Amino acid sequence: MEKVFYVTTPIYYVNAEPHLGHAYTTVVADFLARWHRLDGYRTFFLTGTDEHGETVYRAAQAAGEDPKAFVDRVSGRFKRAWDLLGIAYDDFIRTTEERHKKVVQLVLKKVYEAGDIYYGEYEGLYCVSCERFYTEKELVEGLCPIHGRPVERRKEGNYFFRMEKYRPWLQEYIQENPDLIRPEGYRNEVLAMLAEPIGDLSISRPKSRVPWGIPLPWDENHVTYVWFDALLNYVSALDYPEGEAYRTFWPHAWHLIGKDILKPHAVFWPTMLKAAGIPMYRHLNVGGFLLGPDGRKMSKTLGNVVDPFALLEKYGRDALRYYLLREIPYGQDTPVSEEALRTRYEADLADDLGNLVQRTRAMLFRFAEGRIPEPVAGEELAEGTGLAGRLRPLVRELKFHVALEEAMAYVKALNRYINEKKPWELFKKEPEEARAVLYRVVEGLRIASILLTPAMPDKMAELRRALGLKEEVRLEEAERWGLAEPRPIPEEAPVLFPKK
Ligand SMILES: [Zn+2]
Repeated sequence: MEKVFYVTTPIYYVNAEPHLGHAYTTVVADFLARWHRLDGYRTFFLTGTDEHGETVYRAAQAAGEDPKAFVDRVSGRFKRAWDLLGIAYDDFIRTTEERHKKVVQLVLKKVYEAGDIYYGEYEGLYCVSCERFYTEKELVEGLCPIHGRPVERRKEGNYFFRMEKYRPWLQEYIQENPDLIRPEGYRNEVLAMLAEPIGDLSISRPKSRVPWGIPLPWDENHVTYVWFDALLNYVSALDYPEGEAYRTFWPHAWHLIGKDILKPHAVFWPTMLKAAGIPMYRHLNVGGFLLGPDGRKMSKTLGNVVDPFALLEKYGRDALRYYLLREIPYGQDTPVSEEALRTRYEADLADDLGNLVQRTRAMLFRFAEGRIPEPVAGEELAEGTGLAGRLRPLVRELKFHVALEEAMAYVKALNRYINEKKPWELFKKEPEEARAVLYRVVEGLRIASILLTPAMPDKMAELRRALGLKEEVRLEEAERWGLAEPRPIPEEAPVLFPKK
């Protein structure tokens, strides 16, 4: 009905080792879900894993394992990583789930009965040890990328989807809906792909070739290959046809992806929705690469690999999240490093927030008898209550670094304030104007803490604790001045961001 928010992350290849890229996307998606939930939105945040295929199939066989047991296991790697990263999703869809198979075959049967699926031949370079086709680029020019041996021209029997049939509609749709593909740069990219034929989409492979996957409803000897399987997780987790979740959130779909999978989401996916009679999504929000310190693509060979779990282990979940959301402008290729995380940590977190909280707590005991002073007026500091209104569009328009930059500037402004008023210098003259200054610092800290909660849930809740404030919050509470209550602060509180 009213305010509704829905965000998804791609579903990751189940046998892929969770990395910085996976981590980044899921962290951003989570900031968005957390932000809107705080803003009174009915929210649905979905993530998951891509569990089918033959390469995954072979991997399970090597260890003498049943494919289903092997995926129940290696899919836990992403689940553990999201726990570690403090990701609060609403659902984790796995492509082996029955509710997923039912939607896949349901939509395939729809498109099939409409006449958009036909049987033909797929010829081309092929590897018999891989049992998979490749292109000039794919095969390491001259041989197989995985087996390192010459490829062989071959034809295979497959079922196709009349994708080219929907290009003119897609093209005009994106032209008419300029904000569909978010960072503009990627919109033009896509619009260029649509200027030229996109061809038809091969959607299956013989089960004798790929036994692991969802079978075609009209031909059980054929398995759904990639596209109509993984792509349908966005509607399948919502129980697509009759589920109320579908009626509720789909109209607001926000897909978060890396540019690496831009064609499947910006070209394939949309034609599929059209053909299935399912509304289009609202926004495709495309992220760029997180380059190594050298500013070059992260590659082991290159030696510029930044592990998010080592950084996480060393500086905490909240610190890694803030840096990621603060250091990178979504959509832009940006180099990451531990030293950059470190300096942001010591400065933004350890110094700007942690220290002011501890020195303000110390000054409370000394000059206000260890309790929040009676509420006063914010004066110069009152403008912080209009930040929630400034950050909303920034956030919704994918400007997380700028949003965090403005909230943290208010915090810098808070330090500036106390250091400028000098509450210790004020106690001698007027201890009232000494307490008023301190109350303005507390209230301002309360407000800023709410703003930073979606990026650092636990620590901001803890900060609230260290000052004796209401722990659980809402964004609206940050729009009114004077809500910090003059009660006693805890006699003891650890250091928010400990020295690393
Ligand atoms: Zn091969």
